[PDB]
Amino acid sequence: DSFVIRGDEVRQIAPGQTGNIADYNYKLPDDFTGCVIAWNSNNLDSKVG
Amino acid sequence: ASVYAWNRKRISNCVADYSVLYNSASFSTFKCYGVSPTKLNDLCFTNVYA
Repeated sequence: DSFVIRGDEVRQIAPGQTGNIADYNYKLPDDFTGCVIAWNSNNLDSKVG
Repeated sequence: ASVYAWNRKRISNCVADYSVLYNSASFSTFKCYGVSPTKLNDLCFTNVYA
């Protein structure tokens, strides 16, 4: 699975989490198996303005 | 106040929505002990003190 979010909301990407990303965008199951990988993409996904 | 003289507000005779608070960009840290923040909207208390 792949997507972009703000670095502050990365804490929501875990099994059994809550908050608007975990609630309304991307819900992991409580018994998830796998890895969550994230990196800062400010040099790639940000644009002036 | 200066922390040696810390303020207290007693909370009673009222309701609130807590769920927006730990979602809010207004706060740099949120924590709980003996309760889950997720559960607060289901609860009631004899008092709260802020």
